Amino acid sequence: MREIVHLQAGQCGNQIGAKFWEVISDEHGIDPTGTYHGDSDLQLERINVYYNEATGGKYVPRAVLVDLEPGTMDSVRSGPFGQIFRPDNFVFGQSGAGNNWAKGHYTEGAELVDSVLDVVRKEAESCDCLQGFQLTHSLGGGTGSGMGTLLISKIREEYPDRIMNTFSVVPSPKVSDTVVEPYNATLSVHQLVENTDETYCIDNEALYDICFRTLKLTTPTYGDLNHLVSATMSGVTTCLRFPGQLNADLRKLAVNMVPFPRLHFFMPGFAPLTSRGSQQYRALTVPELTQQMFDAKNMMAACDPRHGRYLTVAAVFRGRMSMKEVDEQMLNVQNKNSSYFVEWIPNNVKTAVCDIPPRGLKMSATFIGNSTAIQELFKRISEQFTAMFRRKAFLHWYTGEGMDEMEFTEAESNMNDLVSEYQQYQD
Amino acid sequence: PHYIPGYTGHCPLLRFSMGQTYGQMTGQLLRGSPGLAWPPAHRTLLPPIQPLSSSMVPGYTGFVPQAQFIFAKNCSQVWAEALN
Amino acid sequence: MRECISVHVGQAGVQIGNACWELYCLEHGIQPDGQMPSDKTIGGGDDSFNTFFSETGAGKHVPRAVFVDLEPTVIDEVRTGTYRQLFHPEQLITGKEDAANNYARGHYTIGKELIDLVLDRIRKLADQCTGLQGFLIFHSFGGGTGSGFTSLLMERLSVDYGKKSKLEFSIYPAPQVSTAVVEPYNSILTTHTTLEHSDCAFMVDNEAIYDICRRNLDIERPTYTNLNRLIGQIVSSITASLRFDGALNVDLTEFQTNLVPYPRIHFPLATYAPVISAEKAYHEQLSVAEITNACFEPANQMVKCDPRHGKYMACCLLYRGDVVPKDVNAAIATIKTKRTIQFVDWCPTGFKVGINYQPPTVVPGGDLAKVQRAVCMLSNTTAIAEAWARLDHKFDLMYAKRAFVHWYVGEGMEEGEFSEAREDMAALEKDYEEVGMDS
Amino acid sequence: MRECISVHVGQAGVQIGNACWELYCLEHGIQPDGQMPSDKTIGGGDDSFNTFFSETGAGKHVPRAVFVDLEPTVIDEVRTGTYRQLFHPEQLITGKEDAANNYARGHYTIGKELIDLVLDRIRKLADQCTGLQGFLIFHSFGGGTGSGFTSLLMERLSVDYGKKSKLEFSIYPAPQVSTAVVEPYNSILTTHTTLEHSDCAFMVDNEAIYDICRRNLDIERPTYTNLNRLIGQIVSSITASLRFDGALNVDLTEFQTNLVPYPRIHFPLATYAPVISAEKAYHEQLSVAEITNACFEPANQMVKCDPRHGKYMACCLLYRGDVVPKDVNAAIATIKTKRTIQFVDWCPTGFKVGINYQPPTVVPGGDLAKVQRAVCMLSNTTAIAEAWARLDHKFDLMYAKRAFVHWYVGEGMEEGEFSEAREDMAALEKDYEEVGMDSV
Amino acid sequence: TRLETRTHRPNVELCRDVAQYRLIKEVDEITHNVARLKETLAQAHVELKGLN
Amino acid sequence: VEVNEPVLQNSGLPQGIFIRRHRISLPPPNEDQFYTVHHFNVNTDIVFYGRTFKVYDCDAFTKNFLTKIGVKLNPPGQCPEDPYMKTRRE
Ligand SMILES: Nc1nc2c(ncn2[C@@H]2O[C@H](COP(=O)(O)OP(=O)(O)OP(=O)(O)O)[C@@H](O)[C@H]2O)c(=O)[nH]1
Ligand SMILES: Nc1nc2c(ncn2[C@@H]2O[C@H](COP(=O)(O)OP(=O)(O)OP(=O)(O)O)[C@@H](O)[C@H]2O)c(=O)[nH]1
Ligand SMILES: Nc1nc2c(ncn2[C@@H]2O[C@H](COP(=O)(O)OP(=O)(O)O)[C@@H](O)[C@H]2O)c(=O)[nH]1
Ligand SMILES: [Mg+2]
Ligand SMILES: [Mg+2]
Repeated sequence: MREIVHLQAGQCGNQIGAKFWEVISDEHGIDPTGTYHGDSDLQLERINVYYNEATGGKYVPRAVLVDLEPGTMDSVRSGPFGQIFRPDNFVFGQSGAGNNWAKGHYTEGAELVDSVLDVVRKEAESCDCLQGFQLTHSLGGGTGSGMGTLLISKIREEYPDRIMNTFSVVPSPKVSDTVVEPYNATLSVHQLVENTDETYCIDNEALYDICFRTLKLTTPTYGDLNHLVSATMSGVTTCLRFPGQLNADLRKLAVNMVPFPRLHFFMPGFAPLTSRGSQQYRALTVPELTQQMFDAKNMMAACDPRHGRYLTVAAVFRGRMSMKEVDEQMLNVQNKNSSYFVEWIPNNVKTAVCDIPPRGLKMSATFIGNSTAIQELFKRISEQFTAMFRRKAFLHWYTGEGMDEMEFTEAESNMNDLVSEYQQYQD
Repeated sequence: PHYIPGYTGHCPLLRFSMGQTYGQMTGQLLRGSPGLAWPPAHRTLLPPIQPLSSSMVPGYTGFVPQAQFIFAKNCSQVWAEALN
Repeated sequence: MRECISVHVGQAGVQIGNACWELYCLEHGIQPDGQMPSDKTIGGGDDSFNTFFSETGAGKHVPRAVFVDLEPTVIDEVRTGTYRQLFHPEQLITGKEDAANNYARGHYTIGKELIDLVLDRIRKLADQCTGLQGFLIFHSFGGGTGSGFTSLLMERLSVDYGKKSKLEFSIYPAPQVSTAVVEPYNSILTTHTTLEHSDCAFMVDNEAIYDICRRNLDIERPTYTNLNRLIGQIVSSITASLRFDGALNVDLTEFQTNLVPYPRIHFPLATYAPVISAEKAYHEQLSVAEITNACFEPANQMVKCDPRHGKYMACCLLYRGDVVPKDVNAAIATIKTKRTIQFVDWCPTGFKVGINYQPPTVVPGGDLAKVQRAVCMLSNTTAIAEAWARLDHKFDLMYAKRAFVHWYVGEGMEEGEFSEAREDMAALEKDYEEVGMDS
Repeated sequence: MRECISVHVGQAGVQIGNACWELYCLEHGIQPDGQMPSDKTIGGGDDSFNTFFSETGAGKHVPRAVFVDLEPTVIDEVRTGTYRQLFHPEQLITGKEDAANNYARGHYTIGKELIDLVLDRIRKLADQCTGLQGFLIFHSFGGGTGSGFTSLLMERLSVDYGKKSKLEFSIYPAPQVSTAVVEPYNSILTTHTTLEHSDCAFMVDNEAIYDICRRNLDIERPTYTNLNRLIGQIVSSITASLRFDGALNVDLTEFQTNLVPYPRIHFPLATYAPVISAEKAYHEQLSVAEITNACFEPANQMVKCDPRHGKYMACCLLYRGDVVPKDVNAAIATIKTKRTIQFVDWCPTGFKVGINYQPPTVVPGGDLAKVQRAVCMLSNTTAIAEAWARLDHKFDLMYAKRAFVHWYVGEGMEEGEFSEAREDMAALEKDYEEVGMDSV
Repeated sequence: TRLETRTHRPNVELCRDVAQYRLIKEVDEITHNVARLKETLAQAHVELKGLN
Repeated sequence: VEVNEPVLQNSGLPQGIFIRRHRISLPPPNEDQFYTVHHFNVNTDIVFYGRTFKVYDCDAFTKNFLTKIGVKLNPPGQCPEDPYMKTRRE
């Protein structure tokens, strides 16, 4: 009864978002036509946290699927689990965002955000007592970034006591899949430093780094990368759907991690990621997952955690394990590695243990680090972008759509302000 | 086989039926539900029931097979589950 | 006559409370569904159940309990457990959303959507009883469900219920091994409002139980089931002079006159002497003078403060089983001759002894043995000064740069309440120094 | 009452304790799972066992002994053999990493990690005494916890336990035949410590038992467990007056009054007299005259020293069996008439006798026979000084070049404590010189 | 089965005799004849291969 | 006798040569002697080093050679499809 409705924004958000319903419905015995064919009652006893219910023994997800072009939504119904979404919630338009943040924020998505805020609030008034919202998008384009930023400011000003999530595969230096990629990103953190409860930042550069080095996956398509993300969107909503010897909901990890009200960019990584060759030679135990949460190789975001200082660490486990051995191994790390951990916070790890594991795995774990290594993902975009605003490299495709030159120096100052609040608390 | 009236959670097809107590209607759903496939391996409504291994001393320091994945038990109990 | 209610608050309070009540149905003849079977020769007197049970008609016994929390996911497996039919359904009162490790979201925001309803159930339990010996409170000093809603409950019980005995049970947050990051933030706003409404107040930290479960019991890798099985045996010993007749018995209202020197010092320490394993304690005997030594051992204490560098103010033992008053007074003569144990100068009497005939009841599925005799202790020592003064630093590392304060401040409290509750914790730091200085 | 707690230290200390706790269990009626049989009675009843054993409520006898080692794989056969149900688990104290034939790796570095545990378990064995006679120590002068932690054991037992009797039996390094090269740095530096802490101290050489076997019990090729079964026949016979009633008793305290003239000389010798085999046992009549004659004899002595190079200071005969107090005295008066068996001038009495009824127990699998009577001796001769000088040479051979000295100096240890200990072994050779010179 | 249940005889009666030795002889005789049949069959197969 | 594995694409296993070229001895009943031509046939299981491989087909040259030697081959069996690779392909 702490239900959360889901939003999927853009081509990046829909492919990430449609995988999350392919894995959660597999966690709850639900066939591709939506009905129940499960095996336990623990599947069905909190299925009403991401679902409505319809007559006849069928459940529909509480997801609204948003776009500006109608091409991507044909691809989601043509997917294997596309039948389960209610057709009233597919909300989209006629023309495209142009890979412009500005043309998807000011011009085009404004005629469509009235329509989204009618099918969003139909979900939010049918709830028992609503808990949160979700959003999946990328910080490098028009539909993911631009209108997906506008929708957040309208959810927040009407529901400012709920909890809010955001997912982001933020742009990278070494890979580059848009030439206006820093103009989209640097402007769009303006409403993620001020106007969100949470935001996870993931990097497509280090998605490839896990897939070649840890999993030995020879050619990873975008199917396997989105599988690697969807086991961490699952991992935060585990104590909300399943029992535990210790519990950690959404609100608990909101309070404990975030120290100061504008430092909420996190660094996820699933623990028992392992390859098919070394699955048979490897032992799962609670020390052994802690060895693999914490190393700089399995971080999904492409920053090196041993270049800054950890502030707080979460670890949302999954399985029947001993509560000494969970708490033994966090005393282990802070006293072994003690330079990398912050000095004025004495117990730096929040822990939690669930009961029902991911399917097939006897044990699993997750990790949500908050480090001062995140400034090299903000400062590195800053010189990536300020090379271009010196000569006004692309501005006539944004300035001509309704905005002026002061709104980048307003949002470069704020981008530098976030970097300045890490070298404060890091040293 | 019913849930007691203060129970919070999901039961199938409560929201359409009417005019009955929670325990009576929950008994009616768990008895008759032909449309939905009720699962066989269900772990909630428990039945009420009342509330070598000795060839080595409790201080033995050596390797015992399969006995680092067992927990919450004594030395003799973990060795009993590892062997037998 | 002699009824007493027990409320369990928090997820830690409920999960301890499942362990205490599988102890108390097996203590007596009662089956899990509440029915007492006929003619099966149990060890009580006649009304040995009555201090923790009502009596409805056709051989059905209902507990004197109420389980409360703000989150519904942890009482719903009590509404479907083996013990689902044992409780009346209108006791297990659950909220809608959780405080999630705030006082200020439990004591100030969402506790008032529920405190009106438990204090109507507290009437209908205490309206039935003849005369209350005293409530029992079960909680933990971690979060805000088990520590913030607890604090408003005792502001409302100390006014409405006079001066009946209110024996809380706590879990002090273990200093080294811990779960939350804001554990010291919760546990110093607590001592300001539980210096005034708990007539007795116990402490057990989770880290010390982990050592005993490694050494004496030989459970390498314990979980939270084993730890709550031994808290129940300690509560079962403080209540065994209510229901079973004794050779020398002490009740609830006689600890308070005897443990507590001054009205601000009511934090005892609890030990259980033959916490020991069945495959190993076949070999050693358990004489009365042998298990009196294991109470005073530094390693066996249940809060990680060494009693060797603190001087005792009193002790309060409780012997069950096959014990005679000769062998008790012989052992107390031995302890007072050792130079390691220091008693305080103005306490020449020293001790306080209870003797019973009812042995401690073994629980199947548990981890201890079937011993003939056992001992609890309720020490009151000077050594508690170092368990405040090493959680009063972890508070002051974090509050000097105002980390995490911006969450509590928005939900109904100000910047002075963190300050008002910090000299109120270094005021009590001085009483344990000024009292134990010799004459 | 009359209780004595034995502490066994080192692999040689544990492997001796096993052989002499199979003797004690068979000496009384005790089965290898603690509990006596109920259908039969092997030993006739009393509370004989209550000076080695101890009883719980349900009738189970658990010994008051603690085995220690700094290496975890000699205790792990005690924990799995036939006598694993007999010992309570925390008496079998074990270490983590070895002592590596150093002292400074068992006296200063690694011995500090296991002196906390053994001094809380032995206060729980001396709590349940009423009157403790005195400890027993079993070790060897070769190793690193058998002779390095044993020194730190006794330096604290002389502090918290006052002056309860710390009797030690020991194995002295044989000098020709010795397994380790590192040995004289061990057996100098441990004699310097057990001078001021031990109350009695018996030496037995491993080489000197090898030819007691192969001549008397005609066993060519003896193993260490043929060799340990003779030591239990000594340890039991000096304590068989505590348990088993006798015509003339002697406790542990009446040895030290009657064998040790001066406070450094507490080094007896040993001899078990009818050390005979069962193919030669029932043809000989082992009369008391011919098992007291065969006990002064320089072949049969158990240390590699000869009594014909010094002079006796005191004896301590321990008869056991079918012995009469008269025929004891008729054979003491024969030994004194000799001009070769030399007794010291300032001891005209000479002897201390003890007569006990219970005959010595035959062990299944053992080598000796069930004999009808048997004799011990704890002679205190002047001729121990020759075994001080053979150790003094082999120490001083190495130390004038500093061989193997970097292994001890580098472990928390002063480099001049090898020369404290050689003047404690050069003063002690003159003391045996000056209690042998005659008064004129 | 004959040797297996002849070995359960009570004390003293358990004696070596002609029956015991003849039983020990005939079990080895049977194993030897079985091995000879195994050789003949295993070489008949290779001559069948030659005919194919 | 050599044993090889052809490299399949997205399988994470270390793939390639499995047993190096050497004469392989028999299972421990009659341990001393090595493999010869006669032990090899189709639709049978062959044990190398604790691993029992299953044979399901041959080559045309192998069919001609074995039929030349004189063994009549069994009917060819079939290889069950790998579930992980089937799931990943579909
Ligand atoms: N002894 C014992 N301690 C527990 C148990 N479960 C949790 N704890 C301790 O409880 C502390 C956390 O405080 P909680 O009482 O669980 O907080 P809460 O009352 O549940 O608050 P909410 O989670 O918001 O409902 C941690 O330090 C744990 O060590 C238990 O079953 N037994
Ligand atoms: N008499 C006798 N001597 C033994 C026996 N076993 C070993 N020794 C002697 O023991 C000496 C060596 O010391 P250790 O047996 O290793 O004693 P330790 O305490 O384990 O020494 P470390 O290995 O350094 O720990 C040598 O002199 C051996 O002759 C035995 O069973 N009987
Ligand atoms: N994780 C993931 N990222 C993608 C995928 N396709 C594209 N991207 C990333 O998304 C960025 C493109 O921006 P996008 O949000 O898709 O533009 P828009 O959706 O048209 O508004 C590129 O930088 C890609 O790195 C995908 O299938 N999965
Ligand atoms: Mg909780
Ligand atoms: Mg050794």
